[PDB]
Amino acid sequence: AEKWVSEMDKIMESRDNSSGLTFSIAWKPLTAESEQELDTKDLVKLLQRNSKFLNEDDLNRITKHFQSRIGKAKELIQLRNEGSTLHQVLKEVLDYRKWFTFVLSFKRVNEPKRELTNNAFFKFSGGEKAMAMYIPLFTAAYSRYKEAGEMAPYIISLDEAFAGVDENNIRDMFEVVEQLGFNYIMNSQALWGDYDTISSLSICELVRPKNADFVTVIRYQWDGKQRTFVVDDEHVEELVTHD
Amino acid sequence: QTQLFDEKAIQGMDILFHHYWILRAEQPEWYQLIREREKVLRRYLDEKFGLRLIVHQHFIKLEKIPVEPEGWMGIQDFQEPMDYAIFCCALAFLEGKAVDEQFLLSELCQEIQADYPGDFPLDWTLYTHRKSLIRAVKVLMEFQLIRTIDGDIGRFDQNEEQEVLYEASTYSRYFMRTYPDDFSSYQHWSELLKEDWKLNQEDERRKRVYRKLFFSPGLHRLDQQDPDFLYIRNYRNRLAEDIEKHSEYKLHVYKNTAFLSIAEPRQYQQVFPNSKASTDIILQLSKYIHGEPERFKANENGEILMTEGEFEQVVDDLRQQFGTGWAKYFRDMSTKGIRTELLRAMKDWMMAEVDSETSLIRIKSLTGVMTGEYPSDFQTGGTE
Amino acid sequence: SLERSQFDRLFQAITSLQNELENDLNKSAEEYMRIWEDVFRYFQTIRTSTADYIAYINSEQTDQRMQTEAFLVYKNQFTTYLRDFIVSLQKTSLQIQHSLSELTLERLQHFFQKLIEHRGAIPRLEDVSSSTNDWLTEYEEYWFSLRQWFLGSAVQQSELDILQWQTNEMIRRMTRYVQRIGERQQHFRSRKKDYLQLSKWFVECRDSEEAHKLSAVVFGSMTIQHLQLEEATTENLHVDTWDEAPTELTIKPRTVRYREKTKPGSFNSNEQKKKEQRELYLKEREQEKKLIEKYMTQGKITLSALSTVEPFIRKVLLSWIGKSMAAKNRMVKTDYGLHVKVMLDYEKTITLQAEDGNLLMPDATFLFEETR
Amino acid sequence: QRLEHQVFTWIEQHPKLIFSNERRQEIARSIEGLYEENRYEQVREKLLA
Amino acid sequence: EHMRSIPAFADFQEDQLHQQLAQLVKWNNLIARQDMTNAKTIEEYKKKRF
Amino acid sequence: MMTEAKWVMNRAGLLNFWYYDDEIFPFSDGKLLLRGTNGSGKSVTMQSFLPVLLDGKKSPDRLDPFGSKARRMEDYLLGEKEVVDRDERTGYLFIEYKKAGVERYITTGIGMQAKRHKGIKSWYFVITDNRRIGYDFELAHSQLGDRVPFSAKELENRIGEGGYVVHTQREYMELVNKYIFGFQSNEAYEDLIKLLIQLRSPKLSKDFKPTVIYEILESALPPLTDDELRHLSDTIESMDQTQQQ
Amino acid sequence: LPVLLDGKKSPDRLDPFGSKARRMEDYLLGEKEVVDRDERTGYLFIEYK
Ligand SMILES: Nc1ncnc2c1ncn2[C@@H]1O[C@H](COP(=O)(O)OP(=O)(O)O)[C@@H](O)[C@H]1O
Repeated sequence: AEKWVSEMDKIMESRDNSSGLTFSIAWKPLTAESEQELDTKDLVKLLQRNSKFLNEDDLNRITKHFQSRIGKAKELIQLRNEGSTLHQVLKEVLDYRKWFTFVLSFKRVNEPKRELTNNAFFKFSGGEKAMAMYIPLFTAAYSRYKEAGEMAPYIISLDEAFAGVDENNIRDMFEVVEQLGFNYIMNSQALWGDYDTISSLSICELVRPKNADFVTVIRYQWDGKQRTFVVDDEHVEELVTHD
Repeated sequence: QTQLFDEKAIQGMDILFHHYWILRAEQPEWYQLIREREKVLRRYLDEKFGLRLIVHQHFIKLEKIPVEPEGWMGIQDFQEPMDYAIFCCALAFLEGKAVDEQFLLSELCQEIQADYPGDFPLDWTLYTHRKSLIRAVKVLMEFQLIRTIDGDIGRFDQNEEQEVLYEASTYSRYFMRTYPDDFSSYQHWSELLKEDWKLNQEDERRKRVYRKLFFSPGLHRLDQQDPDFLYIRNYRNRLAEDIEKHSEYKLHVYKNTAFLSIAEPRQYQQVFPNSKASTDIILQLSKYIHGEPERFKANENGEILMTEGEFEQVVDDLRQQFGTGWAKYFRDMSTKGIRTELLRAMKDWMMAEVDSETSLIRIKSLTGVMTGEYPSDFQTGGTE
Repeated sequence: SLERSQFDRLFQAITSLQNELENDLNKSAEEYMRIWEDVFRYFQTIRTSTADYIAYINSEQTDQRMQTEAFLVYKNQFTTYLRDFIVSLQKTSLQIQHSLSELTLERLQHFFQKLIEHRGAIPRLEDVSSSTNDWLTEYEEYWFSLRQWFLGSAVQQSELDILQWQTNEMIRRMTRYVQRIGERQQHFRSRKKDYLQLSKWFVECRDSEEAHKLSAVVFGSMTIQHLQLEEATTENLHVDTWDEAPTELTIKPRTVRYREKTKPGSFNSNEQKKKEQRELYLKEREQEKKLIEKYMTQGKITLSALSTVEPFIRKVLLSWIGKSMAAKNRMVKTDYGLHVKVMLDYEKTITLQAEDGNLLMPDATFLFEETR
Repeated sequence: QRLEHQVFTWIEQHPKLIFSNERRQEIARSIEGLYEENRYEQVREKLLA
Repeated sequence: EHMRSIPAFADFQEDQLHQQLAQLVKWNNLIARQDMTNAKTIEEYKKKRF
Repeated sequence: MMTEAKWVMNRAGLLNFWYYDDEIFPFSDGKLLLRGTNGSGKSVTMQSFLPVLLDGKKSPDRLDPFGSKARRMEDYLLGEKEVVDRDERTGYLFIEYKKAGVERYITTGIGMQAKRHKGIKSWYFVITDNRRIGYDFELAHSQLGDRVPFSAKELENRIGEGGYVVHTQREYMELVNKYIFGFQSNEAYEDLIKLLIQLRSPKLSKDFKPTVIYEILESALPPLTDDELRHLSDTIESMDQTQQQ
Repeated sequence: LPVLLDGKKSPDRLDPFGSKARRMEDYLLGEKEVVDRDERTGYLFIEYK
């Protein structure tokens, strides 16, 4: 997970975004609720500790920490009357995603880095909001693929594509998706994909009014400037002949 | 942080009902699902039904004790009392074997023969006795009470010399529930029920109604003053709301019957209608009864009374009209055989009763819930 | 009895190898041969140890020994194996795996060549016809075997991982068997009298129905049954089912004369439906586009100019007005391919008239851009 | 099922014979109802047609 | 199995092995136990193995 | 050395699936954008294509946008009973990858048979001989006059020479990775698909604010699969049982 | 409505059923994250002719 976030941050820093803004993300360990336990931060430090520097003493400490965590699991079983099996309590105590937290950060031009809390986000303009929301997701889905081979097609699937982005700025989101080089299947109620940043795109329109049992597909095409219809070569021949 | 009855709890309740028990070694997903909500399930079952949910290391089991036993409830793979006798004797034998102990089929046959309590000895030279033993062993193996070290029991049908090596599995210990007193002091099964309900004096009526609803396909009005049906009438709305909240079912109420319907039955469930051909004739008979209200005017209790002759005449009329579309199994069989088969089917679903004394047929109001017909285009096809 | 220093020795050998590889072949060949000799002597020691130990764990001797006290002997031997062997494996495998991750063939081939030098220095009187490249390949395959043993491969689980997982599986098995011994010893409170009583009861049953009833009372209902219905159609407590409206089903006649299927079924390929639907939908779109065009004046629409308007156009205009204020650029998009810009003047009592009602609203202007 | 396979392997080996989709349905159903509805005569009669 | 592994005795048989093993237990080279605890086939159950 | 020539998705089919009868959506340079009035299938189609065809897992959670258990795969395959008067079907889904700048096509698709609330089979396949469904290959022969989608054995026979047919989701996922994506491990592929599933969840459109991103990412990380914990939980439960006994 | 009909501002009058999901204080202030406010003074008034 740390390697994934590191690659994601490297990619987010290694570009320039049309909104005049740059983002960076980090995955940091949290502090435990109280000192009435072996603080989870110590255990996380030991786990992240480089293998080269590991030693029998650190191994003993880690084993001790895990023993304490399992003792806490049994204690929680007894204290929580929910009657949940020990398996659930273990899966909860040892779930590492709870130990770490994400922290998004943005850096306006020639200004200090800041953490992106909700309140700060709302002060943003529309394009800034869209960039901040849809760069981390796209950059994550792009970082995952970097683990993959060179044959892999970078696929994504967006549902209710970009709903919320002010109608004017969707252009920039499509610009970003174009730059990264994704192949995607996106669906929308009003999106037409006639934005000049889209080099080429295929639009299909579905129609079945309320209860009809057949879906009618009206296949369009796009080339960056105009949206023609599509008539398939074999289907052109058949239509000419079928009259 | 507290538990709530949710999708997982509903799923667990259905799994508990529609199986005898859930084994960890074979149903780990279901066992895990049931256990997590086991607190809520125990609370709900105790408050409303009164059933004892047994949660153990190796299995989870809901001791489904019925309000009034009905034919369909019993182990269906068995067809004669002798099969039940051999099953019980085999269990008694397994009590003598330690866990994972291995015994040969011949030893089991010998012990069953020795213990078999009837006046008439159990003999293996016959075909029928061997078939009964094979059915008993198959049901045993179904519950994983005994595992099979390689061999073949099916050959026992036609080769009494067949041999097999069996293994007593741990579940044999826990199969049968516990009984109140020294169980031997009891003289007839009816005495068991009087005990199992001696523990549920508190709100016996609500548990009674819930058990009848959830277990039986339907709940028939005994008479004009049946207390269970009066209870349901008084609390129709909250009963429906609670049942919808806690399970997939939805309650129905009529003047002479009440039952739970299910909208989307999952794979493991049993429901009516189904594939078996006898249901088709049941639906057709229901429609035929709907079509002559004056001739088959139901009495006040919702029953329709017909004698074997009248029922056979009705079945003949059905064979005349819709018989062209019946399954070839019934199309080739005489009227009386069809009457017997149809009446067995309708008995299983508590659709009708055969009067013990007068041989009079009582068709219960539950039959009229559903009616079926062929598509009109085939019926016109049947005319051609 | 294994030696707890096995992996300690191998780790020391690999540590010296790392130390020298950091010095980058700036030392004699004999040192390299000695280092390699120590490394692979210890590794082969560990390989024999793991082979024997995994054979012990898998032993059918264990499998038959479960049924006795001898399992206790097996338990003691197994716990000794864990305490001496696997604990060292766990303490030292991580560092070993790291070091092996560092040292690939690339970091080693010069060291291989100097090993080859020392090999030539040895007056081997054996059948040494294998070329120096054969010695290089032997050493490379040896080191690749070590790397596979610890780090594994992208296609196979490492030897270390398989060993560890089998060890965990065996530990669960042994603990569960001790649980089973407890169960075997405790529970024995036989029920035989109950079962024989039950058989006596069953044989007294006259027919199958009575026996099934008895089984339900004794063991408990093996299942439940219910009616399938799509909706809670009725609500009337006072009407008998016969007099109520029944639920109608379509019985499939059980003759191929009509239909019966087990193998994959057919579909209709209803292209004519789709053609009709497409043509109708596009005709509606075109007609709406024309109705909008009908009022176009010099490339724009100004409401005050409109005399009387189609109600549909009124609704479209209201939709545009509402949407426009949402976008800061006051640009709008339409399914007709027409970008539309909306400018609003709001000081006006202007009427937009149609067959139904006279709508008073603030005046607007609609420009349409060149989609070309 | 094997007989159906053979019949429709006999058709597809003789390309000069034009079995429309409707006639293929007719033959399919007539085979489907062998000895329950119609003897073989209704199948080979259509092939001969 | 071990006897069959060696090339010289690769063709070994169970009967000769039993003759030699009974001979050995006569010489007290071995401690003999009867295998009544588990089985894998009917014949194995019936056999009073060791 | 050169770089490999990237794959691109240009085609996406259905065959007797849902209310779709025989449709094939083309992609312009790997991109596609469905649209239509709500209730028309703009969501069901995409859910059917992605990520189902990437791994083949069809459990309700994958189809379900909320992550709830609303609808099973069968329900999509057969369609609402109130609309289509059928209770048995065989549907085919497939995607057709093309290597950019070259004329080689690799197909991957799922085959399902469902009988309304009676149990759903499934078989997956992958074609590698450069045949394209609809130009030199077909899934439903016209024999018998109607159109019948191929059954498992017939599909294996026709494909068998040029491609693989498998009957387990694991094998299909390994095949797809091996050919198209070439991940150096199965785990990374699974995490990629988890992130793709998260992107396709609707909390973004409504609660448009950063803390949604934290939930999306946090849900993307792969947790401890129950198998790894199983040894520990089983062993500890057995030991505590022994103590209580 | 019905707030200015009587003046009862309790959550039961605001929620379409009576739940405590939303309260008059937040309606005055506006949600916490969307705005930086923590104090405010407001008015609601209907006019009759
Ligand atoms: N099993 C089902 N249960 C209920 N509705 C279903 C089911 N299967 C399909 N539907 C239909 O799927 C149609 C399309 O749903 P969907 O495409 O997800 O909505 P939208 O296009 O607005 O995103 C709906 O009209 C719905 O009725």
